[PDB]
Amino acid sequence: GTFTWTLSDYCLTRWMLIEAELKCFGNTAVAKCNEKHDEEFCDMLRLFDFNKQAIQRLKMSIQLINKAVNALINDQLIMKNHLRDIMCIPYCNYSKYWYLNHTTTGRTSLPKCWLVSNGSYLNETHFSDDIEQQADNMITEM
Amino acid sequence: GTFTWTLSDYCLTRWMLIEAELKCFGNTAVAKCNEKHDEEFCDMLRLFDFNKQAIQRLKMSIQLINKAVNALINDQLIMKNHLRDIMCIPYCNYSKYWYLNHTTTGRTSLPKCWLVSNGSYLNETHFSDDIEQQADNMITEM
Amino acid sequence: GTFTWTLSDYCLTRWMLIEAELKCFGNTAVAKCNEKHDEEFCDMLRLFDFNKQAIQRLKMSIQLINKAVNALINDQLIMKNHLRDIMCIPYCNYSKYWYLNHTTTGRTSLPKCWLVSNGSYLNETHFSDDIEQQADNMITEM
Amino acid sequence: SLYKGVYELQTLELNMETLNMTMPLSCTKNNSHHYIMVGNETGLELTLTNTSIINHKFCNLSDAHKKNLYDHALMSIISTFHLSIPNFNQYEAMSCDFNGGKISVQYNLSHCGTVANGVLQTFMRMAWGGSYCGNWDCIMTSYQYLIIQNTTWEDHCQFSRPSPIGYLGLLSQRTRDIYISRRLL
Amino acid sequence: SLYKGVYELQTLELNMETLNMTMPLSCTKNNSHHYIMVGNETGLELTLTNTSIINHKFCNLSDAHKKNLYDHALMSIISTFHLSIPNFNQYEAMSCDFNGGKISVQYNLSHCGTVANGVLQTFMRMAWGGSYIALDSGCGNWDCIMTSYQYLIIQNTTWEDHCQFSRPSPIGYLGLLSQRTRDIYISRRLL
Amino acid sequence: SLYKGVYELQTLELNMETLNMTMPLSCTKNNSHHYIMVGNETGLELTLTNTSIINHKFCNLSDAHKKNLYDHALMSIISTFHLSIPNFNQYEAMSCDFNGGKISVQYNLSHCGTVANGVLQTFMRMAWGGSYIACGNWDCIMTSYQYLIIQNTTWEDHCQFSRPSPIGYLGLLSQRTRDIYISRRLL
Ligand SMILES: *[C@@H]1O[C@H](CO)[C@@H](O[C@@H]2O[C@H](CO)[C@@H](O[C@@H]3O[C@H](CO[C@H]4O[C@H](CO)[C@@H](O)[C@H](O)[C@@H]4O)[C@@H](O)[C@H](O[C@H]4O[C@H](CO)[C@@H](O)[C@H](O)[C@@H]4O)[C@@H]3O)[C@H](O)[C@H]2NC(C)=O)[C@H](O)[C@H]1NC(C)=O
Ligand SMILES: *[C@@H]1O[C@H](CO[C@@H]2O[C@@H](C)[C@@H](O)[C@@H](O)[C@@H]2O)[C@@H](O[C@@H]2O[C@H](CO)[C@@H](O[C@@H]3O[C@H](CO[C@H]4O[C@H](CO)[C@@H](O)[C@H](O)[C@@H]4O)[C@@H](O)[C@H](O)[C@@H]3O)[C@H](O)[C@H]2NC(C)=O)[C@H](O)[C@H]1NC(C)=O
Ligand SMILES: *[C@@H]1O[C@H](CO[C@@H]2O[C@@H](C)[C@@H](O)[C@@H](O)[C@@H]2O)[C@@H](O[C@@H]2O[C@H](CO)[C@@H](O)[C@H](O)[C@H]2NC(C)=O)[C@H](O)[C@H]1NC(C)=O
Ligand SMILES: *[C@@H]1O[C@H](CO)[C@@H](O[C@@H]2O[C@H](CO)[C@@H](O)[C@H](O)[C@H]2NC(C)=O)[C@H](O)[C@H]1NC(C)=O
Ligand SMILES: *[C@@H]1O[C@H](CO)[C@@H](O[C@@H]2O[C@H](CO)[C@@H](O)[C@H](O)[C@H]2NC(C)=O)[C@H](O)[C@H]1NC(C)=O
Ligand SMILES: *[C@@H]1O[C@H](CO)[C@@H](O[C@@H]2O[C@H](CO)[C@@H](O)[C@H](O)[C@H]2NC(C)=O)[C@H](O)[C@H]1NC(C)=O
Ligand SMILES: *[C@@H]1O[C@H](CO)[C@@H](O[C@@H]2O[C@H](CO)[C@@H](O)[C@H](O)[C@H]2NC(C)=O)[C@H](O)[C@H]1NC(C)=O
Ligand SMILES: *[C@@H]1O[C@H](CO)[C@@H](O[C@@H]2O[C@H](CO)[C@@H](O)[C@H](O)[C@H]2NC(C)=O)[C@H](O)[C@H]1NC(C)=O
Ligand SMILES: *[C@@H]1O[C@H](CO)[C@@H](O)[C@H](O)[C@H]1NC(C)=O
Ligand SMILES: *[C@@H]1O[C@H](CO)[C@@H](O)[C@H](O)[C@H]1NC(C)=O
Ligand SMILES: *[C@@H]1O[C@H](CO)[C@@H](O)[C@H](O)[C@H]1NC(C)=O
Ligand SMILES: *[C@@H]1O[C@H](CO)[C@@H](O)[C@H](O)[C@H]1NC(C)=O
Ligand SMILES: *[C@@H]1O[C@H](CO)[C@@H](O)[C@H](O)[C@H]1NC(C)=O
Ligand SMILES: *[C@@H]1O[C@H](CO)[C@@H](O)[C@H](O)[C@H]1NC(C)=O
Ligand SMILES: *[C@@H]1O[C@H](CO)[C@@H](O)[C@H](O)[C@H]1NC(C)=O
Ligand SMILES: *[C@@H]1O[C@H](CO)[C@@H](O)[C@H](O)[C@H]1NC(C)=O
Ligand SMILES: *[C@@H]1O[C@H](CO)[C@@H](O)[C@H](O)[C@H]1NC(C)=O
Ligand SMILES: *[C@@H]1O[C@H](CO)[C@@H](O)[C@H](O)[C@H]1NC(C)=O
Ligand SMILES: *[C@@H]1O[C@H](CO)[C@@H](O)[C@H](O)[C@H]1NC(C)=O
Ligand SMILES: *[C@@H]1O[C@H](CO)[C@@H](O)[C@H](O)[C@H]1NC(C)=O
Ligand SMILES: *[C@@H]1O[C@H](CO)[C@@H](O)[C@H](O)[C@H]1NC(C)=O
Ligand SMILES: *[C@@H]1O[C@H](CO)[C@@H](O)[C@H](O)[C@H]1NC(C)=O
Ligand SMILES: *[C@@H]1O[C@H](CO)[C@@H](O)[C@H](O)[C@H]1NC(C)=O
Ligand SMILES: *[C@@H]1O[C@H](CO)[C@@H](O)[C@H](O)[C@H]1NC(C)=O
Ligand SMILES: *[C@@H]1O[C@H](CO)[C@@H](O)[C@H](O)[C@H]1NC(C)=O
Ligand SMILES: *[C@@H]1O[C@H](CO)[C@@H](O)[C@H](O)[C@H]1NC(C)=O
Ligand SMILES: *[C@@H]1O[C@H](CO)[C@@H](O)[C@H](O)[C@H]1NC(C)=O
Ligand SMILES: *[C@@H]1O[C@H](CO)[C@@H](O)[C@H](O)[C@H]1NC(C)=O
Ligand SMILES: *[C@@H]1O[C@H](CO)[C@@H](O)[C@H](O)[C@H]1NC(C)=O
Ligand SMILES: *[C@@H]1O[C@H](CO)[C@@H](O)[C@H](O)[C@H]1NC(C)=O
Ligand SMILES: *[C@@H]1O[C@H](CO)[C@@H](O)[C@H](O)[C@H]1NC(C)=O
Ligand SMILES: *[C@@H]1O[C@H](CO)[C@@H](O)[C@H](O)[C@H]1NC(C)=O
Repeated sequence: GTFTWTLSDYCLTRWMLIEAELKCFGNTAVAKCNEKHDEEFCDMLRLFDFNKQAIQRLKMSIQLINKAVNALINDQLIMKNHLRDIMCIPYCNYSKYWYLNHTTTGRTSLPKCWLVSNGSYLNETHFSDDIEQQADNMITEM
Repeated sequence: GTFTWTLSDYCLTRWMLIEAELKCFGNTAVAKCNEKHDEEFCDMLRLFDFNKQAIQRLKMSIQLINKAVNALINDQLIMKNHLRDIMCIPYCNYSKYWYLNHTTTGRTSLPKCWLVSNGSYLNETHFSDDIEQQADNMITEM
Repeated sequence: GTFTWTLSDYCLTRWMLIEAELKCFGNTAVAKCNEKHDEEFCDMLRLFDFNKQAIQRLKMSIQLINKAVNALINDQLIMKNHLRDIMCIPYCNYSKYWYLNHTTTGRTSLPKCWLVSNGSYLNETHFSDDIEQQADNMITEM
Repeated sequence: SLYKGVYELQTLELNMETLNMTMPLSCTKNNSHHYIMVGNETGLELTLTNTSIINHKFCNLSDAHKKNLYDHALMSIISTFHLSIPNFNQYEAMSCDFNGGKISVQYNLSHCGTVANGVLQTFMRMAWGGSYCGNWDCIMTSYQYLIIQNTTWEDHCQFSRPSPIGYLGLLSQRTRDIYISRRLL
Repeated sequence: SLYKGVYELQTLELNMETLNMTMPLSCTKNNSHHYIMVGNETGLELTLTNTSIINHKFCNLSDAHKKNLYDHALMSIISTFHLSIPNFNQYEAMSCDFNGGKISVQYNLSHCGTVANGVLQTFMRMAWGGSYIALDSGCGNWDCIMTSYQYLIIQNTTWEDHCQFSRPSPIGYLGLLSQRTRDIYISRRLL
Repeated sequence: SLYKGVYELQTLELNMETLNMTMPLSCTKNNSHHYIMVGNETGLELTLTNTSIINHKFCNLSDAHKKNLYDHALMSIISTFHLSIPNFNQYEAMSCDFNGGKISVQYNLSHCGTVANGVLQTFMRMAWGGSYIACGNWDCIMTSYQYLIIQNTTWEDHCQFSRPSPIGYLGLLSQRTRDIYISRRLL
């Protein structure tokens, strides 16, 4: 069973983040979440939207998320991150995320989760090739 | 699980609809069914497809469908629809569908299902915007 | 759910291949596995991937496979092929895989199953349509 | 009838009785009743009512398996129904009364958030059409008992159109939210 | 031969025997056995015989868990078999002996809608490549699976290179995990 | 972070306490003491200790269901945990204590491939952060602590060391019934 939850509004909210900012993302970048599966940021954003809808309009019980989890997040992504974790290969914290912001025109690519190994993140040197590939894709969008 | 089941080369039948006379779609119209993870129409054609093969190839019992559920249709779309049913927004009963055939040729948009509201079908005005987005995407495809 | 295992940098060897040696696929060709969901080659390379990452980097406990079966393959395609075998439609027992090659620069399609019909491998005359589809889709490189 | 340029709104609606052979199809009929048909021969009769057709609290389930006088698809459907309750803790709320293939199972439905909540939740997911908005922790339908029994098929439904989608919904989620009962499963 | 001139076909063939350590492999021999590897050394023996060897209708499964002499991965495979059986109602059929850590299970196969059809369906799904030889089922006859042999004996065994009819293949077992607890009858009110 | 002269990197650290009302949140204060806060309401508190709390082998769990005093969310999570063990084959390891809805469970841990391995293997997955400190091997692992106790406690700031997040618990939902041994001939 593949995830299906089409998000609703994506523009981030100050409460969601740890440092209160009016972070916001273009519709063109966020539209990739509907089709791509392996992404981490899209699944957390689906969970955040689900929490927003539930706390806002619906009147705590665990059965709701327990039945509706797989529409919001592909559990096998969490499985894959656990498999990465048991090996010494870096894994995804789901905590810190990175992206290339185009300051001039304002457009921005889909963020990816910053990897972690041995309790510390990789300071832009182990995975800079991934950032280069993302920048190449961003140039391809031009 | 995914929608691994394929569609036999596809054309709907008189007995399979009411007030319908051999309405049948183009190959490019159904081509996206091997890619889209949120479409109800593709699920329904897959369903009637495996059924057609079940009578016309296989030799009642419920073991076959219970085996085949997650190759055929992703279950979480149904959970999604039920989830939208409880949150009071329009949901989908998988009954009535809408589509746009070009006047001068048979190339046709992929149907998306009519939305229902409190046991009554939603008016055209509420999802006229969705139809406009569909038409915009269709002319972009041209 | 859906597959999420990433394919490590994916060229095979005689250690994991029966007759040929050092069959090595272009990165662009294997990149199709990230998007597509209903083909067997991606499942086989995911299998062989964590095979290498399990014999190395770790130290016959079957629990490791009893957890991540869905993250690492798509069982629904296996069950689809089993239903094909019951129906006696041509199926794929995940043994022999065909593709197109040309040595002017070495591009290659992502392989597809060589289907088996009579219990012996199906001759190319029967499925000439599908290989023709792959051939005239290959030319679309612009 | 042109919406945008040379594109016109046209609609098709699917037959669902054509899907009779393979899987169960669910209807509503009245406000209270809701119905299932396994093909064109037999089906299940999900009723809500004040009257209790069976009184004894026993459920000789293993004996019912032993005698094997039942129809396999029907008790498979009720097994999907019972397993798919979210949190079934009050074990005495059910009453089965299997005898000679009869499937006359009962569920008792008597601040909120009791077993009746989960029973009505699984009910409304089973027969999606016409189960009737903000209440999710406490459904609390006024009816006092739920009953499931086998029924010879006929034209039992004209109100709500048939559809398997509720049963395909409940087919998944068979073993989520269920509480542990035995120490070592 | 060559399609569009430039394109020429080439074929890829997989050696599944390398899959032994990571996950189990099933293969066929002698028309009745259908042996399966769990790892490098040991495995199960999925034999069909007329001759019974568990003459008693007892299992002592809980005592088998308590003693813990058995090997864990083998009984994991047995459980994956059992919970994957569709529509299992009778219990007096299956007779199992776990004494001394040996893994022995004897499904009694002795109108096709019975325990026999379910257990043979699960059987052929596990040993996918090369199980048509076992079944006199026909084409598309998923309703009624039948076999002349009257029993199905699962037995612990050493490996000794038993593949003689079909090659190693994990596909049946790997595809059979998702059917566990997918079609099971209730047995108690508070499960 | 000057990449291509045109782009810049901006990190995105997500607060995770916003998800408190909709699903459980996992924290790890000590190296050992995991915490599972469902909300401001009472939540689970997982500990590794050498000191016992049960000292009796009975787990009157069906009686606890009959009385029906436990909070439903806590019983849901503990059922999720107990079913999520990869390989449970010693009933003697578990030991419960239910009285007036109190949630109190003890797993006895005492060379490899035993109940302790599976129990602790599931234990590290309640939260990824703060657990591994308590790589070469994961299938065969053990820890010197002798008992795993599970209790209910009110919500205090038990998330000092590790960041709150629901990742582990959401991970375990699919795996709840993934690996169980048959214990009866007819399930
Ligand atoms: C998926 O489905 C395909 C197609 O069914 C399977 O592919 C075949 O599997 C069978 C399994 O038996 C293979 O059959 C064996 O092949 C051996 C090698 O072939 C040599 O000999 C033949 C003789 O005609 C030559 O044509 C060929 O070029 C080779 O030189 C044979 O040696 C086997 O028979 C003989 O050898 C054995 C072992 O010594 C003896 O026991 C026998 O008595 C006999 O002398 C046998 O024919 C077959 O080769 C595979 N390929 C084909 C032709 O399709 C896949 O295996 C299957 N995969 C899965 C996972 O299901
Ligand atoms: C494993 O065992 C099964 C079961 O056999 C029964 O149980 C065992 C324990 C013994 O008690 C048997 O006597 C029992 O029958 C065997 O399957 C049997 O296969 C045979 C054929 O191999 C089937 O024979 C039948 O023949 C019927 C017609 O009557 C026969 O006899 C008359 C009189 O001589 C003769 O004229 C006619 O031509 C036949 O030979 C026919 O109506 C029926 O449908 C069937 O074809 C028998 O019914 C099967 N049943 C059973 C229960 O076995 C397996 O063969 C055995 N394995 C092996 C390897 O032998
Ligand atoms: C299978 O178990 C039965 C039942 O024995 C009971 O359960 C056991 C786990 C253990 O606790 C026994 O003490 C219990 O009585 C066994 O049948 C018994 O066999 C013995 C020896 O012949 C006999 O004295 C008893 O009366 C029998 N009891 C019954 C109810 O038949 C049986 O032997 C066990 N099988 C194996 C292979 O161990
Ligand atoms: C990328 O950087 C631009 C430039 O700083 C950001 O634009 C700011 O957006 C915020 C709200 O998110 C406004 O308050 C600021 O005034 C904007 N600044 C300018 C100069 O226009 C943009 O938000 C950044 N995008 C992302 C996704 O982080
Ligand atoms: C499997 O073998 C059978 C028997 O040889 C084939 O059946 C015939 O195939 C021919 C091919 O020219 C057809 O013309 C006949 O109509 C078929 N007869 C029947 C009764 O089906 C069958 O085609 C083979 N399978 C294949 C090629 O996939
Ligand atoms: C289920 O099994 C129970 C086991 O106690 C049966 O209960 C007894 O049934 C007999 C039948 O002759 C009655 O005479 C007894 O009075 C019953 N026992 C008690 C304590 O009342 C029960 O009948 C079986 N059947 C059902 C439908 O529950
Ligand atoms: C079992 O499979 C392995 C591969 O998983 C086979 O290959 C050996 O694998 C080990 C590492 O696991 C290597 O060190 C050896 O060099 C490999 N040998 C060969 C010949 O490839 C192994 O041979 C298989 N075992 C059996 C008994 O067939
Ligand atoms: C639990 O999460 C809720 C939101 O889901 C938080 O409530 C917010 O609290 C902030 C505090 O500054 C207020 O500004 C917001 O208006 C509140 N939102 C709502 C919807 O009530 C709450 O603070 C969280 N509690 C904890 C302990 O983390
Ligand atoms: C991980 O960090 C710890 C901190 O104590 C250090 O001792 C250890 O060597 C590190 N491991 C690796 C592989 O870098
Ligand atoms: C990342 O940051 C650390 C902070 O101590 C610094 O020492 C290091 O040089 C930086 N770059 C790396 C690791 O590439
Ligand atoms: C094509 O449009 C015509 C316009 O008359 C309509 O009758 C028909 O239903 C349409 N067909 C499809 C397949 O959309
Ligand atoms: C909701 O249900 C009510 C029932 O009275 C109906 O009148 C109304 O049209 C429905 N839709 C909306 C959007 O309120
Ligand atoms: C579609 O909704 C309508 C509302 O009137 C209802 O009659 C019908 O049953 C629904 N279709 C289904 C459940 O297939
Ligand atoms: C929908 O709304 C429009 C508003 O103009 C109204 O004319 C129409 O009757 C409504 N109902 C329909 C189209 O069923
Ligand atoms: C295609 O053929 C060339 C011939 O040299 C070979 O090198 C290459 O590996 C082939 N492609 C694949 C995928 O094996
Ligand atoms: C396929 O069929 C053709 C035409 O009969 C035949 O010549 C050829 O040998 C067959 N096999 C292959 C591998 O092409
Ligand atoms: C029942 O199923 C058959 C075979 O698919 C179909 O032709 C027939 O129309 C169906 N009848 C009813 C009453 O649903
Ligand atoms: C339910 O259906 C029954 C059939 O006997 C009918 O008498 C009744 O009016 C319906 N409505 C209810 C109980 O509200
Ligand atoms: C149900 O449909 C089947 C199709 O095979 C037919 O044989 C049977 O007579 C039908 N039953 C009724 C009661 O119409
Ligand atoms: C239910 O099944 C029994 C046993 O086959 C049969 O006698 C009875 O007529 C069926 N219908 C009802 C309403 O009990
Ligand atoms: C249902 O439960 C109530 C108490 O909650 C009891 O009085 C009533 O008799 C029960 N009815 C049954 C089992 O039919
Ligand atoms: C092969 O099958 C025969 C008949 O069942 C049996 O006697 C023989 O022992 C078997 N041999 C092996 C080990 O395959
Ligand atoms: C595997 O099996 C072979 C033969 O039993 C044995 O020599 C070897 O030590 C075992 N271990 C490995 C990994 O090769
Ligand atoms: C399992 O099978 C082998 C061979 O049958 C036998 O040596 C052993 O006793 C059995 N159980 C154990 C303890 O391995
Ligand atoms: C298997 O079942 C048959 C059914 O006739 C019975 O006669 C036989 O004794 C049973 N055998 C065993 C070993 O349980
Ligand atoms: C564990 O937490 C307690 C307080 O709950 C504290 O006293 C102790 O130092 C912590 N760390 C340990 C035992 O390593
Ligand atoms: C937690 O929620 C409760 C219940 O709404 C509320 O009374 C309390 O103020 C909230 N915050 C806490 C305990 O920090
Ligand atoms: C745990 O088991 C060991 C087995 O020797 C025993 O000594 C210890 O007391 C047990 N713990 C409890 C709490 O029963
Ligand atoms: C559990 O139930 C048994 C039943 O015999 C009883 O003796 C024991 O005291 C109970 N234990 C607790 C802790 O209540
Ligand atoms: C995620 O990063 C935060 C940064 O403070 C750290 O505390 C936490 O342990 C990390 N979690 C994992 C699982 O690496
Ligand atoms: C607990 O007891 C074990 C067994 O002697 C010992 O290894 C350990 O250090 C003790 N203390 C703690 C805190 O686990
Ligand atoms: C656990 O819940 C019970 C419910 O009665 C409550 O009395 C008890 O105080 C809770 N435990 C703690 C440590 O707060």
